[PDB]
Amino acid sequence: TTKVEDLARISLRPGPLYINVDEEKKYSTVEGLEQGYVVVEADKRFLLLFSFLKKMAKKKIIVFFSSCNSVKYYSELLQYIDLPVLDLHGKQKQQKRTNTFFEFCNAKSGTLICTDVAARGLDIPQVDWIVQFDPPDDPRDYIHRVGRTARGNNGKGRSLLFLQPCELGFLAHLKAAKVPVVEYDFPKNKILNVQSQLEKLISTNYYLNQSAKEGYRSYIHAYASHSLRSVFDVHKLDLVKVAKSFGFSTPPRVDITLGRRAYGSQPRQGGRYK
Amino acid sequence: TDINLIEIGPRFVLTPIIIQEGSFGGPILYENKRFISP
Repeated sequence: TTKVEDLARISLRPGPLYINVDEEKKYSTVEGLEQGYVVVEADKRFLLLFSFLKKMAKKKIIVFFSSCNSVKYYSELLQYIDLPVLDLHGKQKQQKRTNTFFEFCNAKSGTLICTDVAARGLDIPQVDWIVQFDPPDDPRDYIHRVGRTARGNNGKGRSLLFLQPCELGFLAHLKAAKVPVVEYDFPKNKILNVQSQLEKLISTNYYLNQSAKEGYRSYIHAYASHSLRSVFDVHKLDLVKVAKSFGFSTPPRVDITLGRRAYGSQPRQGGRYK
Repeated sequence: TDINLIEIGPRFVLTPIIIQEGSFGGPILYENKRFISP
């Protein structure tokens, strides 16, 4: 862009070296797509995912989280709550991550959980479900490219997005981009309620308590630093409910944020301030 | 009748230092480049 050119002009020296590694055939067509969504309140969100991840067994599911810390926490959580998953977070060896992705790519079933920015540069295989549990970092890229990789080369998989009842303006954005939507509802009685076991586990296990706190802080901070602040605003988020989703009775302390001129005051013209 | 003067009070000397344009800031209009500070 012009701002990128301006930044390269102020930063780089007069003589640059311009290197082009980019595909020219970007298929960003706005009609051949179908994005499914499910409206779920915060305090039940993970529970719905857990129920989904226990009902869509014997299938291929990719789940996207906003942060690596929440991926690590949910990996340990699903290890204890007897649901087998595979994890791709940036605290492991690169070799471990490549072997795990290779094992997931050559399996009949199973689910892999990772970050959306971590799987942005990943050859996504044919999967039945692509689930966006957390808000997408790049909504345009998510919708177009992740929906195209979710539809697949063969029989059509589906791309589900988890929406709270305070981020529904995203649907209005999907109305403006002329993208067909599909609404998924769920019965309340078919949610596997493991909330009491989750809270007992968080209250008794020190490592899982630390991981839950780190994942909660990472989720809040990634939600705060969001490009679409109109759709995803931290100030509209109920912290008690989302901490209950993470498994807390009380929400741990986080920082959401992180007239007249003087009479007779003329602008400064000299002096040194450090 | 004429008048004579008898001195009353303050005998004091004012060395000019600076004259600014603003109320207590603003650009410098006059600067005395002779002043030797105590």
